[PDB]
Amino acid sequence: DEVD
Amino acid sequence: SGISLDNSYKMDYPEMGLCIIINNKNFHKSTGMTSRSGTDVDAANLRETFRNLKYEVRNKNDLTREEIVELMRDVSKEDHSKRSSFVCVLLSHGEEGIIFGTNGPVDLKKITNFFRGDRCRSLTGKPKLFIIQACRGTELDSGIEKIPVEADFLYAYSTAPGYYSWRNSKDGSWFIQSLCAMLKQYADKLEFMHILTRVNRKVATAFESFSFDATFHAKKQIPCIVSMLTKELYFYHH
Ligand SMILES: [Cl-]
Repeated sequence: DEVD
Repeated sequence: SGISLDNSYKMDYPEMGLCIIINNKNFHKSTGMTSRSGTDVDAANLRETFRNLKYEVRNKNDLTREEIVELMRDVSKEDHSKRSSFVCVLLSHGEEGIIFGTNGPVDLKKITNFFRGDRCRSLTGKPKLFIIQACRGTELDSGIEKIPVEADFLYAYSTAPGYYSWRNSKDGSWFIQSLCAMLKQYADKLEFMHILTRVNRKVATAFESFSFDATFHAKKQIPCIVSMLTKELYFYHH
């Protein structure tokens, strides 16, 4: 999981 | 003829319309922006999903801020007379009211303005959908337990105003995964807002972040439907  | 109602958009034109997918994965080193791993899964999922909805999909990869503006302007100058609607999907980094080109920001307003009722006459009175998978800030959700020129626009945001948006490097973004699944399952049954409501619930319930960093761990997300539409939208007709 990564954020934009 | 018999009694006629105008509660839903006319979606039986010869063509459903264009579905422009701007897939930005790799950014110029100078921007300092990370690669958006998993975005290709999103771009592929969307292409297939809208293909089944009969949209003329055009996938564009790694576009600069200049190329995005030029693409939008050119598309808005096309003749959409035989097209029922218009869809544009933006997959990139972002902030509130901003989406990033590979070399810099682009105000979302600049992109959407090209399609205003008075600037794109062949789309006047037709639904213009902007699906945006990008952050709208840096907040984290901790969880718990004459017609107006701005009319006929729908913004299906991936996250609430001021919040980060989540993307999984293997499965793609939470929002896009959900959006595509809901469209494939309900596009031939439900009105668009009802489909997007299902998307909201799917993202809200089935996803939670996992991170080695306590600050980013166990976080939730809720998409944000923003509608200026004047009629109900069904992808099917007859
Ligand atoms: Cl961000």
